[PDB]
Amino acid sequence: CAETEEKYAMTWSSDQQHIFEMPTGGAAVMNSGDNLLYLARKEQALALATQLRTQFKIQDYKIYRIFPSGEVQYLHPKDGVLPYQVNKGREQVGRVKSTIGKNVNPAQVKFTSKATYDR
Amino acid sequence: ITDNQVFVALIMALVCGYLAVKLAKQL
Amino acid sequence: ATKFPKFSQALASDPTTRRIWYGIATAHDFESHDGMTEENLYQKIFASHFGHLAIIFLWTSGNLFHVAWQGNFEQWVANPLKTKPLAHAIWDPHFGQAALKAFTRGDTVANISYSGVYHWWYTIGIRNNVELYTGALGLLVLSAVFLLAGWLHIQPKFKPSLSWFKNNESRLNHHLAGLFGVSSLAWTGHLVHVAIPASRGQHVGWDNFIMTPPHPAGLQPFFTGNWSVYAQSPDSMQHVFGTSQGAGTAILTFLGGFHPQTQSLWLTDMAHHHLAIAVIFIVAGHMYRTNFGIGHNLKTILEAHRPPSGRLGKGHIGIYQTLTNSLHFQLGLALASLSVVTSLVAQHMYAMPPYAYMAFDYVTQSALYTHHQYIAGLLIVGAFAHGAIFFIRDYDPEQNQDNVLARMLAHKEAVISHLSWVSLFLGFHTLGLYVHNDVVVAFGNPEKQILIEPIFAQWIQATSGKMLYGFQVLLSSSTSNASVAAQQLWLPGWLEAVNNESNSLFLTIGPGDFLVHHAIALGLHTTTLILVKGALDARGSKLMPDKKDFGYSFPCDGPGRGGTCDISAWDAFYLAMFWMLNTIGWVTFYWHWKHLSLWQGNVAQFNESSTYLMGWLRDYLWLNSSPLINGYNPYGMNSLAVWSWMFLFAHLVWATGFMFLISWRGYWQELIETLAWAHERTPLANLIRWKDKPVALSIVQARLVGLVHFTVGYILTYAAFVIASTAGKFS
Amino acid sequence: SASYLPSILVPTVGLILPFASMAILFIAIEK
Amino acid sequence: IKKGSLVKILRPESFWYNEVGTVVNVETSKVLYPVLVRFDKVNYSGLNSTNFSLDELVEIK
Amino acid sequence: AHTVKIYDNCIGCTQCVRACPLDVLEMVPWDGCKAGQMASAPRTEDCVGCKRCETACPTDFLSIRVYLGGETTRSMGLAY
Amino acid sequence: PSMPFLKRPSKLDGSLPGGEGCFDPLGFTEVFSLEWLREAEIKHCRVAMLAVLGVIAQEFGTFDFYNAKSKLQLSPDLHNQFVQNGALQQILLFVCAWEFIVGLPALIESVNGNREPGYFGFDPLKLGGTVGSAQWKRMQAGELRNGRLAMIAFGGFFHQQLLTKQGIIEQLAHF
Ligand code: CLA
Ligand code: CLA
Ligand code: CLA
Ligand code: CLA
Ligand code: CLA
Ligand code: CLA
Ligand SMILES: CC1=C(/C=C/C(C)=C/C=C/C(C)=C/C=C/C=C(C)/C=C/C=C(C)/C=C/C2=C(C)CCCC2(C)C)C(C)(C)CCC1
Ligand code: SF4
Repeated sequence: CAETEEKYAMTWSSDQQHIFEMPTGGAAVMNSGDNLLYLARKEQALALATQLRTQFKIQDYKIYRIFPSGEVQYLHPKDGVLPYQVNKGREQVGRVKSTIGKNVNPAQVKFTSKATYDR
Repeated sequence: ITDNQVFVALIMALVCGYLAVKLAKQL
Repeated sequence: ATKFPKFSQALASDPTTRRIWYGIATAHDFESHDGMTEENLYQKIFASHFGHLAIIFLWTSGNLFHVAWQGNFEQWVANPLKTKPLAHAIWDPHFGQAALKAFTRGDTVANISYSGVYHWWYTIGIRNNVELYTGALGLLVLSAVFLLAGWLHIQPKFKPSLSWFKNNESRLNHHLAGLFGVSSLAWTGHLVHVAIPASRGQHVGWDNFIMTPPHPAGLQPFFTGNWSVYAQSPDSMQHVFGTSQGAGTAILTFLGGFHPQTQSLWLTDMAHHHLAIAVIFIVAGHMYRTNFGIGHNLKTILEAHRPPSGRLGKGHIGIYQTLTNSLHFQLGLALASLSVVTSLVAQHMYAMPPYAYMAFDYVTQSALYTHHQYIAGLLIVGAFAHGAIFFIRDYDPEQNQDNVLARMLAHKEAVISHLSWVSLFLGFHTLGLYVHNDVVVAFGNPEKQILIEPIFAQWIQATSGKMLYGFQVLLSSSTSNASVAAQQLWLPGWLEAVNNESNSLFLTIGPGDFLVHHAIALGLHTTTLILVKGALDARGSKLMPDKKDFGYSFPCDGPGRGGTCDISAWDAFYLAMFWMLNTIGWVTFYWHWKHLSLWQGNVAQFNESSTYLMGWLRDYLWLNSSPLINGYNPYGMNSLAVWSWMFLFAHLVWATGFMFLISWRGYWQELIETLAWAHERTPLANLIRWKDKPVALSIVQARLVGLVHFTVGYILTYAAFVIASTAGKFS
Repeated sequence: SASYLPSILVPTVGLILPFASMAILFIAIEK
Repeated sequence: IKKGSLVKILRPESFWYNEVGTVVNVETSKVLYPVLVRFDKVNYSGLNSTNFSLDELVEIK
Repeated sequence: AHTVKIYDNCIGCTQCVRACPLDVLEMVPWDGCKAGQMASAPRTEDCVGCKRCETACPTDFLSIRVYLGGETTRSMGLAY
Repeated sequence: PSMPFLKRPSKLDGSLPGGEGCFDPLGFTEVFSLEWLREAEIKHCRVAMLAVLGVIAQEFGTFDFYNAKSKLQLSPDLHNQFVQNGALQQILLFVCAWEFIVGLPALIESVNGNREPGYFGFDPLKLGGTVGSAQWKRMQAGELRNGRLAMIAFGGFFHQQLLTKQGIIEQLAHF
């Protein structure tokens, strides 16, 4: 709940009072000017981002991750840029030198606290 | 067929129970 | 270490209920903990071995104590045909009044011990309850010894070094000599000193076993090699087991065959038997080098067996490295060899019944066989399951550079294609012939059946003297080389047991033997198609070659690339456990319906009504469950009312398995959200909030728990039907 | 034959041992 | 190396390991996997056209 | 957390990022491909591990591999 | 060498109570850590002194009420006159207390190396129970040597059976 779990607060703006669909279920009123939406988990929120963005222009939208100590975060957008569009600011993490074909066998990782792909 | 040997039995497996908890609280 | 999985911090951070289940099911997975290296692994499995052994000897002291204290053991010794062997007594507060009249056997209300234990303790020479108490204390002491060692070798300076554990070289010098050779020799020191005289009437307890020699002259004029004196006067014919009438005094006579009266093997034959096995194992203990240096280096024994024919890769060079460093290879060979040993035990406990007045109670013999067959299949499936664990988490194809193992992974495609071929062939040629015989029998015509005589088994019984077929070969022909070659030694005492149709040795054979034994080979080849599949495709398939990276029991790969339900090496276990229960199913349905035709007497009831499937579902399941399912009526109950309850109970286990096997997680993972919504929202219970978050069971656990209910439901149903069926047609 | 001993041990291990052992194991989750 | 050449692969994790295929694209622009090759038969993703490097690229005649 | 690692088959066709419903994966300008793009997974703390990326990863065999690691609150995806 | 023997100068021992020397010809103290073997030596020597005084003191002819001995070996008459009384079971069982209760953690004190591995306390003596330097070592050598001669001398007290079948007093009445 709001006493111990992270509530995700999707904030966005529109132009017309349309009708979208909640990830809770059922239609919502969709305040035209600017509106927030407290949600439970992130897949609901970005599923609402796909719910709106694949319909029509809904941009300048992002969830503030309400965590129960009080402060916020900035999910989705992160960098005023759409994530599959390429911005030259995102520093890559999570790559290796080659394919799976050069991953070590787990009998070399055995009795060590490594992973089968680290090289 | 008697009763005293049953008491001796539960004494020996009570001690064996102390070795069971004794081995159990080290691994 | 912080919470629960005091061993894995990858699960102590989990807030769900998965920390409990995976905290349990990865507890013994010692190869994947926080920081447990090799010395900290062998020094834990070595202690837990001792804890295990002490659990075994606590259990056998349990049987010794309940038979010592609640059983009717010496009253059973008085009349081993008549009185039923009693198990431990009952304390139910639920047996109201009418149940207790269905269990009173004397003052006791005990269960009837359908586990063959009084027979083996009666051939050991236990003829009292006092020896059972001294033995039960004698194993409480031994379990305290083993718990002392496991506690003692986890004390820090007595934790043995890993170079001692890698004395792989010399365990075989000590197991084959000390564990196998000496103890079996020591077991002759029982059988010569206890079972022979207490079978020949002489109560040699713990007093006179040094003053009464088992032969009237012994060991001062017997280092001279006059060993035919120890096989001088056998127990010939006119003897009842236990008294001294009609019995000789020789010790190691190898007559061969059975008693005439108790239909069990001679204890002279077992004394000579374990003596010869003892000598041959002690000879086999002198096999390998040690600190002395007279033996065989194992590197020189696997390195030398590279054929110059060149077909078998670069030989076994690489195998000795991957047994020392491995464990699941060594455990795979251990469960393979123990499992074939169990199936050998099962195939000889009925065939050559060792224990006096077995094959006279027709329930304990029917439970020991089925017991060791289901344990046999469990340990084979363990050998292949740890085979796949060896090929994932333990296999190095750079130390196994083009080795015999890497050759196996090379031609694993041909292996799985040909296992699938023979399994397909037998599955269209058992099911084809049973549906042929069942259609044809169904159409008013049992004659137009396909019955193939299994001539190869009939010819092999002709090689062992069964003259009821008319082949007249090596032992059935009384004039051949082997027939003259042991004419005095062990043949005429043994061909009487072969040509007899009372005993369960070399049974008479119809085409039910043919069609069933093809069904069994179907079970073995399907089950090895699965196990050898997900043991050789355990590491990488053309669906996903990442499989070695994910460990053994990873769930899936998602819907990607067509869908990937059960790709892991754990699936081969998960499916060949169904085929294990099925195959051991057909083994024990076949054995049990063969012997419900022998023990009833109507062998024609089998051989006329087993070549088709309504012979099984009619003449065996529908008819022999009649004294089962009458276990309690609206007219009353009887002593079978436990088993007829358990039977029904076990169906409720079995089908609950289907709830986990058929219907998978994401149903329940979005149903627990309704339950947690309803618990959070309600008054008077939102105070009582969970700590571990309620989460449906993960899809490795779920398939596992559905498998566990499938096994428990299966095995409890069939343990209900063996015992209630034979105990309903008899006793 | 101390016939009274199952009337002691079968309840004190049958029911009250999987009460206090539930307490020992379940508090032992949080110790 | 060249376009249209029938090429067997030597990387053990492809679906088309030890199966010949036709080269569609060869790129000369420092790409680590420049050679886009498609095939007759099709893997599980419904996708014959993949790409490879030069070491895993054996032509025939 | 579910460790998502993105190998060098990643030709940057962005069906991973457009397929992931969690924005754990972005695109990074990487001058090693024809498109100059290669995906990255910085925010794997939010990674469910539903492997909807590996469905829509049109490489030879799976530039992006999702190894099932730890299970936190968010990675378990429970609503409450 | 340090040994008064052929040759092995101080393999691992040399300060132990060998007043005539450190014997150790065979490679046990090479690899057995020597504290284990010292606890085993002292425990065997105590129980063997009890054994030999048992055999001699029983061969001075004393019974509450039993059979004639004719031997203090050969299990049925002696030993399984005693076992069938239900009598040796407790005289084993109290030692089954003693070793597991006060010998096993005592042996844990023979694990760490903080014991001088004899030493179950136990000096109920005045004017001669020196725990210090002189009489502790030269009397511990007395327990050691009389225990070793108890080990072998109990060996002969067992093995005078084949040409004898009689008591050892009757062996003294024979040559
Ligand atoms: C002579 C010396 C000796 C002896 C007796 C043993 C004995 C044992 N060692 Mg061992 N060991 C030794 C020397 C010895 N070791 C040395 C020198 C080393 C160092 C190189 C080791 C290193 C070592 C390790 C590392 C381990 C052992 C283990 C074991 C135990 C095996 C488990 C068991 O009980 O199986 C008993 C098996 C049988 C009795 C036979 C099973 C198979 C037969 C063919 C079937 C049974 C026969 C018959 C048909 C059935 C009778 C049943 C009856 C109802 C009819 C066993 C107690 C293991 C253990 O559990 O730790 C305690 C273990 O992990 N040992
Ligand atoms: C002496 C034999 C032996 C030994 C040492 C091992 C040892 C091991 N096995 Mg194993 N295994 C064996 C035999 C053995 N196996 C056999 C015979 C089989 C075939 C049945 C298997 C099948 C098997 C599988 C499939 C897997 C292992 C795994 C493992 C490893 C971890 C086990 C663990 O943490 O479990 C923790 C302990 C438990 C889960 C408790 C067991 C409870 C089971 C699941 C159900 C029993 C409940 C019971 C029936 C309910 C009672 C109710 C009543 C009505 C009946 C460990 C090295 C695992 C592994 O290495 O993968 C990482 C793994 O996935 N084994
Ligand atoms: C009644 C239950 C049943 C049956 C018949 C089978 C049969 C088979 N399983 Mg199996 N299996 C079952 C339950 C069953 N399974 C369960 C519960 C599990 C656990 C999930 C498994 C797990 C399992 C695994 C893991 C594997 C098998 C495999 C096989 C095949 C083994 C090879 C063989 O015998 O081929 C002979 C073929 C048959 C016996 C098929 C029956 C013949 C049919 C009925 C005739 C053809 C159709 C007929 C003309 C009717 C027309 C229909 C009409 C609409 C026109 C065989 C098809 C293996 C395999 O693929 O082997 C190659 C394999 O690896 N099974
Ligand atoms: C490949 C499938 C297969 C498998 C696994 C088995 C397995 C078995 N059969 Mg067998 N059997 C098979 C096919 C098979 N059979 C066929 C096709 C026939 C002819 C109908 C028989 C006839 C047969 C008899 C008569 C007996 C057995 C028996 C047995 C059991 C003992 C082993 C033995 O005698 O080997 C037998 C091994 C073979 C016959 C070789 C089979 C391998 C080839 C590839 C099968 C195909 C051959 C092909 C159809 C012939 C070509 C035409 C040719 C006539 C010109 C064992 C379960 C015995 C039994 O039940 O005792 C328990 C027994 O008495 N079998
Ligand atoms: C994956 C399944 C799973 C698992 C392993 C657990 C495990 C746990 N839950 Mg849990 N839970 C689950 C699903 C699960 N839950 C679901 C789906 C819900 C609904 C949202 C809950 C709701 C829930 C609450 C509300 C609470 C727990 C709590 C707990 C913890 C204490 C055990 C307990 O209360 O149950 C024990 C079993 C029962 C209470 C069964 C109730 C019905 C019985 C049969 C009636 C009693 C009859 C009789 C008198 C019993 C006497 C014998 C007995 C004393 C031995 C334990 C860690 C408690 C906790 O975290 O406190 C620290 C707690 O307060 N759970
Ligand atoms: C494994 C151990 C075990 C034991 C020893 C018992 C014992 C008992 N059960 Mg029981 N039960 C068990 C498991 C067990 N159950 C399980 C697993 C289930 C679920 C299937 C049940 C379900 C069950 C039901 C549904 C009922 C019983 C009842 C009873 C009582 C029988 C009534 C009778 O004729 O006695 C004569 C009765 C008495 C002498 C009065 C005794 C009343 C209590 C038990 C004693 C006082 C308790 C005290 C205040 C608190 C002390 C601690 C306490 C936990 C013992 C008896 C005490 C019946 C019952 O409720 O009886 C009270 C009943 O209706 N049981
Ligand atoms: C996966 C794996 C594995 C597996 C496991 C197992 C399970 C195996 C199998 C195996 C088995 C399970 C076994 C079996 C064997 C076989 C046999 C052994 C057969 C043969 C037979 C015979 C030999 C017989 C004959 C005869 C007769 C009849 C009489 C006369 C004489 C004679 C003896 C010749 C291993 C560990 C290895 C490796 C790793 C991986
Ligand atoms: S892991 Fe599951 S969530 Fe994270 S990217 Fe791949 S698919 Fe989307």
